[PDB]
Order: sequence, then C-alpha cells, then structure tokens
Amino acid sequence: RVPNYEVSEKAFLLTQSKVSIEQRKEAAEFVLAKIKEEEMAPYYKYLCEEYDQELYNELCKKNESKIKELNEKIQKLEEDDEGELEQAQAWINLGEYYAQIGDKDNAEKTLGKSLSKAISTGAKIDVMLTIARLGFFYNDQLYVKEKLEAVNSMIEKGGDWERRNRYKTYYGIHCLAVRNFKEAAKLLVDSLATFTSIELTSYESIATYASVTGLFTLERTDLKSKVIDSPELLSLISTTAALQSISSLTISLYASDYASYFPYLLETYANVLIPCKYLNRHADFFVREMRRKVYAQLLESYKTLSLKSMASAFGVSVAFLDNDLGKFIPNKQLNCVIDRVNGIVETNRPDNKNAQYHLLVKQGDGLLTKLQKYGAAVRLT
Amino acid sequence: TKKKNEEINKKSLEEDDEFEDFPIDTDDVEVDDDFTNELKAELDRYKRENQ
Amino acid sequence: SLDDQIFVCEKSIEFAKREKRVFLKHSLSIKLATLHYQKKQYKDSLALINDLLREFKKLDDKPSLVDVHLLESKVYHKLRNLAKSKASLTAARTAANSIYCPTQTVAE
Amino acid sequence: GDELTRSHFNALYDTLLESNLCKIIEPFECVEISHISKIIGLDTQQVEGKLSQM
Repeated sequence: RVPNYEVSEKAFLLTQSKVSIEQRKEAAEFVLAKIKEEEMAPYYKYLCEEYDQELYNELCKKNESKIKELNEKIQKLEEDDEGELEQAQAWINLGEYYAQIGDKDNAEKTLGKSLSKAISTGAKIDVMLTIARLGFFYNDQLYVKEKLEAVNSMIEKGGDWERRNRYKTYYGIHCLAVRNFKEAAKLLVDSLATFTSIELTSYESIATYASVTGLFTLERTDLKSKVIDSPELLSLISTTAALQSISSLTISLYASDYASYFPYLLETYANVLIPCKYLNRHADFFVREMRRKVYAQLLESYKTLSLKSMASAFGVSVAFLDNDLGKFIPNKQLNCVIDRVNGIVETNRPDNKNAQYHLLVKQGDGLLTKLQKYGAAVRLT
Repeated sequence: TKKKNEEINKKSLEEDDEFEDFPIDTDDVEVDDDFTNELKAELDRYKRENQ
Repeated sequence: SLDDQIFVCEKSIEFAKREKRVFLKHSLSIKLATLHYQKKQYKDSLALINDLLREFKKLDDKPSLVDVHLLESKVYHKLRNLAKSKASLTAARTAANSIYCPTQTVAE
Repeated sequence: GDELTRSHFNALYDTLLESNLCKIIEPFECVEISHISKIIGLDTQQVEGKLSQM
C-alpha cells in the first residue's frame, strides 16, 4: 500500500532543478534505493530522461518468476472451482504487480476483471479506488477525473464511512493539482477530522496543504477558526520546517502584524510552494494573490493612509511599494488610488446602495444575453 | 442535405479556409514577483535597521 | 535535577518487571509518567499512559487507575487542545464516581 | 508565575480596553484621536494601532 504513493512523491523532488543543486542531490539517495527495490524499471527509463542492467535483469527474473508462479496457479484455479471471489482476488494481485512497475495499462486490465464478476458492494468500491490511484502516480488530471465519477455510484450503496474518507481526499488531490483551490479547501479541512493513509500521502502533508488552501478560501472569522482554532494543528506542533512557515504566515495575517508578514511570505514560497508537486505550477498565482489580499485588508480599515506609513509597516522602501501597488489597482481588489504628489493613499468608497446597484445590473445583463441567443434559435422553427 | 448547400457556399466565398492556409505558410505575462520582492525587502531592511 | 531523576527511574523500572511482575510494575509507571510531565516532555508521557489503561480496563476497580486519567488531563492541556482536555476530564470524572479516592485526589 | 492568571488577564486587559473605548466614542463622529489618547492613557501611536484592529 505505502510504496504506491511514496515512490512518486519522493521522486518529484529530485526532478526539480528549481531547488537548490545541493538539496537536489540529497533527494537522489532516497529515490535511488526505491528504484531498485520496487523494480520500477519501465517507468524509470522515462524518468532518467527528465532531469547497471541488473535492475532490469532483476525485473526480467522477478517478472518471469512471479509470472510463472501465479500463471499456472491461475491456470490451476480455472480447472478448480469458485470464479466469483477467489479468481477475482488473484486478478487483483496481478494488478498489484503491474502497479508496482509503473505500467498503468496493465493494472487496469486485470482489475477490471474483478468488477465484471459479481462481487460485494464493499468490495466494488475498493477496486475502483485503486484504479484511480494509478493516475496520481503520473499525475494526469484527465484520467483521474473520469474514474472518480463511478466511485459515487457505488459509494452509498456500500454506505461505508471508511472508504468515503478515502474518496474525499482523492478528489482533494485532483483539485489541488489544478489551479482551483475553492473545492480543495472544503474536502481537505474535513480530512483533518479523518484521515486514512492507505494509498494516500501522509497526514503531515495534509496538515500543511490544508493550511495553504485555508488562507486562499475562507473569509475572516470562519477561515481563521478553521485554520487556527482546529485542535489537530496545535497538537501536531511544528515538527517539520514547511508546516512551520505556513502557520507563521497564518498568524501574521490574522494578527495584522504586517512587519513580519513579508518575511513570512518569502519563506512559504521557498519551502511550501515548491516542495509541493501540486502547487509547483501554481506558485506564481498564489504568492502574488497573497500580497493583494493582505494589502486590501489594511486599506479596508482606513479612510486614508500615508505612503510613508504604509511602506514602513511592510518593510519595503517607499518606491517599491508604489510599483507593486500599480499592479494591483487596475485588476481591482484593493479598490484604491494614490494621490502621488501629496503622498496620501485614498480608498474609493462606493460600498453602499450604489454598489448594490452596479452589481445587480451586470447580473441582469448576463441573463439578457442568454435570452436573446435561445430566443433567436427557436424562432427559426 | 438541405444545410449542406449553404456550408459549401460559405466556404467558397472565403476561398479555401485560410484556417489551414496560415500554418502551412509559416495577468498571464506577469513574471513571478517573488524573486524581485526578495531583493526589495532586503535592500530597504538593511538601511531601516541601521538607521 | 535531570540526571538523578531519569537514571534512578530507568534502573528501578527495569528491576521490577524482571525480578517482580506487573503488580509493582504498573505502580512505577505512574511515577515515571509524572516525572515525564515535570520534565515537560509531553509525548513521552502520553505513551506510558496509553499502554496501561484499556488493557487494565478489566482490572478497573482500583483508585490507582483513576489517577492515570488525572495525569492525562494535564498532558492534553499542554498539547494545547481542549478536544481532549475535555475527553480526559470526562474520563477522570467517570472513574471518580467511585468514592474510594482520598481527599487529595478529589481536590486535584 | 501562574498560567491561568496570565491568560485570563490578557482577556481582562482587552475587555476593559474595549468597554472604556466605546464610551469615549459614543457622543461624537469626528473625534480627534488625541483627545481619546489622554483619557484612555494609551499613546497616540498605540491608539491608532488598536483602532485599526477593532
């Protein structure tokens, strides 16, 4: 169960040359041991491209041995009786080897056979989870997506809470993996209550990831409570450096300590965002998005501020602040201007009946267009 | 078979399809701002602190 | 200080599950549990507690096992969570419905 | 020296702080922060900082 997810999570780090060259070569040790032990040989060939014949001779041997054993065993099983349960169990076991070697193709054949045959509802759900897990190993979004739909057909028939925890978290990784964080936060905070490590990245990872998503999604009170008043995160302390950085960030956002906000922002980038396979792609949007949320927050409470004041609080020069503010303003989240010659920062205040007016017409505009498009269509008939 | 007359008539007014003519003949830009920010934070800091 | 408390405890505990059986043994485990707490090592103390208790939940009738819940409550308080300070407070209250406990423990 | 005392006196601080403040700002809208600063006893900078959080 454990090697299935661990091989891929560890190997990622080595791949990256984003990381320091020194860090990159330490990862190499761990990854290398598990290539040979688990015989990852077809896939390994792929993976050497991206950065002893014995491994592979071993593969041929192991393969042949294992094959030969189980072959005539399954040929004997056919002569013999029970095809529902016992042959299905063996067919699962062929797939287990296939999943060991990194061919997604060959596991999917055998494990389908099990489903075909009439089995326990509990048993059904199980088998479909494993098929979808094979997608994570490579990290493909399209394959994962389609498999997890089926799982929901059987999920309430079995009605187990045991495997629905596994289901919640699988869909979580699919979401994390893509840019959208809204969905992830909702499943991954829940996994704090109940986690199962089975074919799933360890609980400590889930603690860190839950916290990142947390920040991005919930508004003040709610979000704060979810990412702080959680008993679980306090009990777990700061046991690894990465979980520390993110929590430090959370403290500073909430506490409105804006001097330490910026140091904490930089740490989270180096040690949270990049180790993460999922948020590697999304590093760019994430870190930038935080500078905007935090700035908005300070401005909300202030009619006006000075540039010199604002600048000082964060720990950047006055010039730097201005430049970085001029990015945020037309995009619009800050809702602000800078009256430059005076050096004051004004915050436009249309929060009222005017606000509600403007929003409401735009939403009306959206309904108006759809009606036309549909109208015109039917009208031709 | 009715709609078909029209589809062919439109294509002809275009001439071929340009669509395939082009390959034969031949804030998403925003850099990670983390790298630049690192430099900014540090220079301001040095002076601020030892002022 | 440090040295004496940990070394005396270790050598004693070893003497006492090898010369004698479970009876003396589990008594010395409360005492170490306490000393692990005074040392502000709170995981270490969690583990000792956790071994006794559910196995000896069929040996539950003793005042001494009520004490275990008491020590436990101090530990989850220091993990700084109240999901479990509640649980352990509830669990001490449950086993301390028995009136056999001295005045001192009830005060705690 | 006592954990309890301290926890619950941070709380005592804030409640006292909040209540006193409300009363100073009820009569007016466009209160000088300096005026507040003398009565409440928190410096002019420290008043600005609290107001923003509240």
